[PDB]
Amino acid sequence: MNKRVKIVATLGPAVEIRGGKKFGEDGYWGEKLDVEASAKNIAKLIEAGANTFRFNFSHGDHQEQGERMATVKLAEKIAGKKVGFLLDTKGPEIRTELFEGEAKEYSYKTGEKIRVATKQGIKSTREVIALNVAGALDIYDDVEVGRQVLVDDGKLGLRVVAKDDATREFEVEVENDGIIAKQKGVNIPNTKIPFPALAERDNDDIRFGLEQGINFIAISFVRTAKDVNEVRAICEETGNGHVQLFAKIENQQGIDNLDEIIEAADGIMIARGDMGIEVPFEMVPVYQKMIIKKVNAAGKVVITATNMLETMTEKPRATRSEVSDVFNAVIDGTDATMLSGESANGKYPLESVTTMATIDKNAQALLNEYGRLDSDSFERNSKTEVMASAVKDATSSMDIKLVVTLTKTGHTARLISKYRPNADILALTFDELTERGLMLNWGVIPMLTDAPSSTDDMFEIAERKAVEAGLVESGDDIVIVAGVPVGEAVRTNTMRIRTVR
Amino acid sequence: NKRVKIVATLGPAVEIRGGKKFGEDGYWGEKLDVEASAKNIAKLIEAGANTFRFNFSHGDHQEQGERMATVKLAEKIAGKKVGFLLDTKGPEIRTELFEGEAKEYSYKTGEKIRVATKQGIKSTREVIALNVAGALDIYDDVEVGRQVLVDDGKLGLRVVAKDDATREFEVEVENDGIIAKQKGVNIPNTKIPFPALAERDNDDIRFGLEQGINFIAISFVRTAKDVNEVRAICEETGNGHVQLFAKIENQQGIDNLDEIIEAADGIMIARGDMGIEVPFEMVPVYQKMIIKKVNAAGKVVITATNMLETMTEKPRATRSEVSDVFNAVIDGTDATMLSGESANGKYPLESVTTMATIDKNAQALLNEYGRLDSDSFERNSKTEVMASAVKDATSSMDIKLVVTLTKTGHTARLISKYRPNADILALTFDELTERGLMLNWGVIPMLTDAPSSTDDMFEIAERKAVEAGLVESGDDIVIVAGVPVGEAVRTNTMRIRTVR
Amino acid sequence: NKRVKIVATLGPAVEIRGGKKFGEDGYWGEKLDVEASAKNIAKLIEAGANTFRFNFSHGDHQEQGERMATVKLAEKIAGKKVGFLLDTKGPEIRTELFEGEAKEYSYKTGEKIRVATKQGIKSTREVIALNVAGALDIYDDVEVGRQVLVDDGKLGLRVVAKDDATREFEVEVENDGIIAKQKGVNIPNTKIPFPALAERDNDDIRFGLEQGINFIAISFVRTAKDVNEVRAICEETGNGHVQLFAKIENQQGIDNLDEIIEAADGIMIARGDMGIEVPFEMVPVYQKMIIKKVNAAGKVVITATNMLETMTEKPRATRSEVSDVFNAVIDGTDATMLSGESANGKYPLESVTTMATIDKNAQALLNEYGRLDSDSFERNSKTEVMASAVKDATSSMDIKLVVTLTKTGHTARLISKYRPNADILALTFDELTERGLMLNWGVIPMLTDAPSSTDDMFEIAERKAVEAGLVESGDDIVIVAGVPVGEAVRTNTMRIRTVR
Amino acid sequence: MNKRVKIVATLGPAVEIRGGKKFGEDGYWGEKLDVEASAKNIAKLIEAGANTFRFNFSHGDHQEQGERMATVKLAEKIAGKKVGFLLDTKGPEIRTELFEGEAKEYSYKTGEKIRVATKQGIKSTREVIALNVAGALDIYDDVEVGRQVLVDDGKLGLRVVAKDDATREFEVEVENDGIIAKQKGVNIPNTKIPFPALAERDNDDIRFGLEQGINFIAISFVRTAKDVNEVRAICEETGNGHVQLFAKIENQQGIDNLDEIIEAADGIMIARGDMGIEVPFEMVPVYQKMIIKKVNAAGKVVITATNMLETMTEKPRATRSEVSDVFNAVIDGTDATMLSGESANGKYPLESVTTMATIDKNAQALLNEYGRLDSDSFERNSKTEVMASAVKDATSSMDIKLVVTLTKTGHTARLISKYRPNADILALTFDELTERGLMLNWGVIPMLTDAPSSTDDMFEIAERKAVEAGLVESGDDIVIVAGVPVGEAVRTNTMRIRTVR
Repeated sequence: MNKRVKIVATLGPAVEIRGGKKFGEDGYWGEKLDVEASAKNIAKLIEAGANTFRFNFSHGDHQEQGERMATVKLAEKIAGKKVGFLLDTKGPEIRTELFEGEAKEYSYKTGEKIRVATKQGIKSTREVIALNVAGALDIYDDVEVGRQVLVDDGKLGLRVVAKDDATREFEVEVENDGIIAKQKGVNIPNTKIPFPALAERDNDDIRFGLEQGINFIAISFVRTAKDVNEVRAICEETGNGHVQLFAKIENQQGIDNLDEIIEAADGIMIARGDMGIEVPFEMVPVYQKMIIKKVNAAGKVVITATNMLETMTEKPRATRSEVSDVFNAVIDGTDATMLSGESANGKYPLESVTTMATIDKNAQALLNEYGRLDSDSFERNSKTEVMASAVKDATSSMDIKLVVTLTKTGHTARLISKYRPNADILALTFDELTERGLMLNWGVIPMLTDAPSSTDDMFEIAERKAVEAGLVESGDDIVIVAGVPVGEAVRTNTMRIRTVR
Repeated sequence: NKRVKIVATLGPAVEIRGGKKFGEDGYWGEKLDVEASAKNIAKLIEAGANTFRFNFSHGDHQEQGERMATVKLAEKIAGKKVGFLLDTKGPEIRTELFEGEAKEYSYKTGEKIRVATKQGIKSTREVIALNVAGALDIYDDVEVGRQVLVDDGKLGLRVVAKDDATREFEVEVENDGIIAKQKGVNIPNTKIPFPALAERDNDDIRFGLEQGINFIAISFVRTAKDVNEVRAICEETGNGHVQLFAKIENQQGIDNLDEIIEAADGIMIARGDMGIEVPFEMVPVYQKMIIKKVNAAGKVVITATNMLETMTEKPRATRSEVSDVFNAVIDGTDATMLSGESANGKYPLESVTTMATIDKNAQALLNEYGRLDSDSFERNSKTEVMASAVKDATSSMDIKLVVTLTKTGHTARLISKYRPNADILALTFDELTERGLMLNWGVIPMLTDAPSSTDDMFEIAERKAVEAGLVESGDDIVIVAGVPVGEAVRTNTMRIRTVR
Repeated sequence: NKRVKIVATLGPAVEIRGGKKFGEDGYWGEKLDVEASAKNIAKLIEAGANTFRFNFSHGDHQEQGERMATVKLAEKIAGKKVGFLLDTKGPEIRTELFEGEAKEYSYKTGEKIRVATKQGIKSTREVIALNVAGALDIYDDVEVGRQVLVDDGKLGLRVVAKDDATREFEVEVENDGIIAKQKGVNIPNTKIPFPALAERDNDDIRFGLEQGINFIAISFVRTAKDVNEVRAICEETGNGHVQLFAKIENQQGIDNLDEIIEAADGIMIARGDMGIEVPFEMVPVYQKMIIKKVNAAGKVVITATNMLETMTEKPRATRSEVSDVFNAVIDGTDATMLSGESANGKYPLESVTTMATIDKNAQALLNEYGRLDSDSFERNSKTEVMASAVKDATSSMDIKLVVTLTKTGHTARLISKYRPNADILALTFDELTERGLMLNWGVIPMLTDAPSSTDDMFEIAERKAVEAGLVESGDDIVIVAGVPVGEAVRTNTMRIRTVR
Repeated sequence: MNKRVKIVATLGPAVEIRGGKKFGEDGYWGEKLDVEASAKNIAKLIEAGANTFRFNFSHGDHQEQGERMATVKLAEKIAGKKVGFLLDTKGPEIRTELFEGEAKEYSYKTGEKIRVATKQGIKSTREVIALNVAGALDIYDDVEVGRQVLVDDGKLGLRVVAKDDATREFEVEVENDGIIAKQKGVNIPNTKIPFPALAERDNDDIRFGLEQGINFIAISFVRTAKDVNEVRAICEETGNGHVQLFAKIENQQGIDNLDEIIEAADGIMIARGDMGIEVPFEMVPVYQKMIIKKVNAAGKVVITATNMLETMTEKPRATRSEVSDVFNAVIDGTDATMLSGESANGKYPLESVTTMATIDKNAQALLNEYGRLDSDSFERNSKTEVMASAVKDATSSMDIKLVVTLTKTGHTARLISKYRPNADILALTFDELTERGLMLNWGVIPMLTDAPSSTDDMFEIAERKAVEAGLVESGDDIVIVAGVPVGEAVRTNTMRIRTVR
């Protein structure tokens, strides 16, 4: 059984050795990164089922990210397996300012009335809370009375009862008991704070990633198609047109514009943590299911992310709720599941990938019976779409061990993936950009091949590579799909059902 | 293109003797004109006849041999090949001659008369004698309460008692009617043990095989044995290519239909005799059931007899006849047949043209009203998966044509069975396979050189389709085959090709 | 129980005059023997005739009136009620008498002759004159290239030129044939401005309404206005219960089918005239399409003319005719019709019996082969939900009978439209609603006293069904109604009951 | 919007007042339970959506248990809504024995070799752990080499490496660093230890509960139909045949015998806690989905229980994973969701019930598009199936506000509930036992009424009670379904679609 659901693992210090020291050891940050020893740790994550590594530019500097990318390239060589490289942008942020007198935090009681300062370069007082806004942006004009200001992952709520134009301050009433600590995340739901579509930090981070060599960009806090289009303009301008963009839907404006965002993007990353703060908690499961169904309808890639196996950061076993949550992401029809802190900063990065691989493989067995996505609903206009449907019907009607597609661009692999056939998909391609770019599509095993000289040669190569890969053995039935004639840019128009010899 | 195939029975109706047309006096006086007759037969081929039926029920071997030769010339004039089908005489019961050379007698309802079972004797007014094929004694096979029907079921005699001394049936005339000499007799629901293959029929088949035929229609099939005995002769004479259609005409054949379909290559629904042998209201029931069951087995079904009966004497068919041909197509028939309308009628060409027009009109309603259902077939096999995919492709896109390169014709029969909304061009490498596909629904058989590889095979499919005028630049076709094309393998490859 | 209804046309074939039968000498001189004629008509009722058609194309009001009176006696003898349907004459064109009192002339293909439009002149071999209804001048309504068809479409005349000086058409004979005096004329694809309702049809309808009828079949309906003018007379005279069947006989009626179906209560598919007025191969196409659309509208369709035509002179139908009646049932027709077979033939009782047998046998195949599909209807209202539920019960379980108590017949018509796999007993409170349901598919109309509560309604439904002999102890029935049944409300209640 | 998914809340000190002392107050346990004060707290749980309370008879003497039941009866009057009374049996257990010398516990290192004794009535030593087995069974022949012995809710693993026939001891190896304390739960996965059906005290506990008036029994650790049949025999012999039995599926043998258990029982409680210990963690979601489908197919009640909102035991909000877990149990097709520690011993018992109610109501809105149960799948060849299917089709085809049934036994209500119509089900019954017995059926609102005199009266009562309950108003469409005549135990045979006046 091959794992059809792809795993995105976030890389961090958890797998990194410095001067023989492991993360958390005293003096760890005082040593140079040990590249070959760290690469051996990352190869184990590849072997356990990580299909793509996420480089989170929210933390660290470019030199750390570049070294990490170099460590993965060595790990691919050690493991003898390739992975996708995904860049995650920092995006806009609002943080709690510093407190006067060096005070770490203040505890507040419901009904207590305090103020929120929009002026930048000011410290916070227990009475008045100061906001560090990205770009030192003035948000006073963009928050309406009745809005909510939430502090530290939505734990504390301040209702905006009044605005004082005299000091550009928010007059709020505490809604629930809690603590306001310094440098804490702030979210103001259902606001349209005018952070620019593409900030200079995000521009630097994307151009750096593009130069290092990446296959995917996950764009943080996408609110409209423009946030996707500004990034696409950079990929096309720099001659990186192959790079695929995943919009991170984390707030109500993003949900409101989901159809236009899906059209612009190559996929969606569902960020459940931030989405849970920005929208009513009971709607997250609704938005997750709806987003997965719509992205699959568009033949695009969806990643379910954040809070998947979070307890495995500190514990070797996940909770029943966490196992259920990952399992149900697969049944919902996700292409990929993601690990953040569990793989980047946790005590059990290898166990976290292994656990997610085990849940994903188990869930894939129920996809035939309990799977939510339904291929019959699709509109098959293009001949290529018609062929993908026939492949799906073959895998439904007969015991098909593998679907083999010869694809110069990967387009046919993506169309077959979209139908969720009851078989693994071997995508034979001729360049590394296409190979790595298919690493997050459901069920796709990308592999490099030699070019066929004829249609008969192509059928022979398809069976030979499947056997050499260990995917099938004599008596197994496979479906082979290709554009004929084979040399040219002929779209996939041929299907053959073959018994492996 | 007409997807439903037409079988036309040949007879004197199209033959020119000297310079005289059928029905002119002294016609039988004149010698047969081969070239003039072939020109007329060619007109039937252009009109849409796909196979000619040689009825060994009438005429002799010399007569059958001369007509088969005339069709071969007609193929050349027309420039289109047709199938050759032999229809056997098979088992019959006829009324005997009357003593004193009387022609016939009339009877009234309620009269008590007798039917003799003794063979080689003459009838009398009071005692009708039967000429049973093989001079069988049928006295122990007919029970009291059975019915004896004379002259195409017109006059009924109810068996009320049996007389062991004379071995006679005591009968009651059920209706006013006439019993004439040499008229057909039917005893429905009886198992008269006619041999599986009689010597006369064995003889006729061996003669037709010698002349060269593609199909045999076996009259009055009652069990698989009847089909299997003819299969043995075809195999022994090196004629394994011949396809056998069992003619279902009576209750015993209907009761053993599953075993007969398994033994045969197809079924000819003989509505004339079936309407006598079973209740008249059951004929539409058996026609629909047989067409469905034959299509389920992937074999050929012919709907035959009285399709455009009135066109034997009149230039236009009845509303009922048009409805009957049309509904045969809707039921899912591979082929419709003409007997007297083409064999000895006043309008043989008009009958083929009328049948072709109704058949072509009916094929346009198959998508919405068609009674066959391709989704009903088992889909856990490579073959069923490919055919289903091909049918799905023709439904989802506007595919004009399905093309196959087939050594044996299996891919063509497989696609035909699924009844795609497209013509099927079957490119084959021998004349035996080519004429053998002439009665398969939607199949246009064509001869070509075997291809050297899968790419060559794809190129030949597109080239022949364009050459035949079946498709043009920018048209989409589906090419289906068992690769490799030289080997004999299950259909396993499909390609949707945009004709450039 | 026969689900498909039979319309039998009454005529002299069942009527005995002073002990004489139709055709014998001085038959028309004798007064009609009412009791002897009523006994003959009662046998047609017992054989399965559900409605009698009185064709006002032939005879006078006195002959029609005495015939309608005779049926009332036949209902008493049979112990069974029947519907009364009036068929209008409508617009006609007939060839005129010839000079020298010649009866007819024979013509050959390619001959050139003329057709006069002037009214009140005799024909010559060279110049055919017409009797157009109302003495309408049709010269401006017929374009060159149109066809003039004579005698049930047997002889075709192509209009090749128009002479403005004599207002004559120059025509070319298209086929060998005869023009006889007083023969029907059809000019396909023309819009001759016959009134929407001619005075003669107004007189015939008002006469029938006075006598007491349940249905009117309106001849040659071209637009909804033809239906609405008849509806106005029915409402004006207090005969708003009377249901109108539009006869679709020509291209204009087919072109306006959707508006005609909305105006009428049903459609009579007049295959005879339709086969002349449209291409012969399209008649089956229009027949299936019309049956589907009328069923979709929840209205009644009658398939008419030439169903068992040969039974006019012969005691058995052809295989094609049996197939034709059988497939009308499979297409989804509510009713089949007999014209000359029952009105003027030698075998009126046999024709009704043969049609009943075919119809009964065909209904057993509706589940597997029926073209109508109740799943196609939209299901967003209570009435559609209840009918779909009744149908599902008859599909899922072995339901013998659906029983409704209905003031207006709405629940019966709704269930009939869904074609359940069960007979429908419709218990109603008045003879007009009862007779008005006699052409709906599967409905057995019966009179009953209105119930005093829902519990009383349920016991009456079971008690009448058991006493009618429709179901027996342990059979399951479905009871459907608009509770409370005394009011005219939407079908809203269903019960599955095991009969005691 | 009426909550269709039912909530079972476990009773505990968290809502209980003792001598004016709230839980976690010094001298709390010394005080008597306060009936009136506690009833006011429990009433709030009822208003928030609790449909049944779960009682455990092991904590406190019967006098006190009687008091606790009296409080809930008082709370019903206060909230103005009736609730079901569920008793949870202790069931058979293995517990670690006392240690010699009063040692409370010992700690062990991975790879240590110790022993597990099978002899009964003896003390543990550090190197020889003794067991207290229900029924005083000898388990030596029931546990093969290679089996695992788990101590304290699966926290410490002991692998059986060998067996000693002279002492009848298991030689085991410590799998992970941990503690073995006295009186701790022991699990031996994939074994068929033939435990008695009930704990020694369960027979007395059940008999007391039946005297007090309970509607449901949840039978712990059911492995065969035999375990359900023993409890049924107690119910029938005391004249309490109305009591519904829920089998708790906690182990592999229970899953293997699921068909026979569902047949013997009135429902299944999926005990995810014990199941998580006894079967591989990744299979729990598989078994949860299969159990929900099979119980629904049998027209019986399923309860999904354990760790639904566990973090709300100590924190005011649930994790994203917990919200997802509760939501997906509804989509899977569960009749009810259950709270244990969250309502029994937690800091936020009321908030736990409100949060579960919010998630369940939100999830029921997605059942039409994403629900995994498939009513079309059911056999449709009987009158009862035909009628239920017609009601479901009516609610699918039309805007049906309510399905109303008048039922003597509750059969029509359980039949409609099984089909999961897109409407609430108002079940009018004639006795309190039938009314309380329907409290856990999906979407059923049980209500008391007088028997009708005729079919027309039954139709009038159905509409009038619905209007009175405030469930519908004039112009709303309702479906009325019943077995006429409703005075008898007849099969559902009548349906009417009625516009409310």
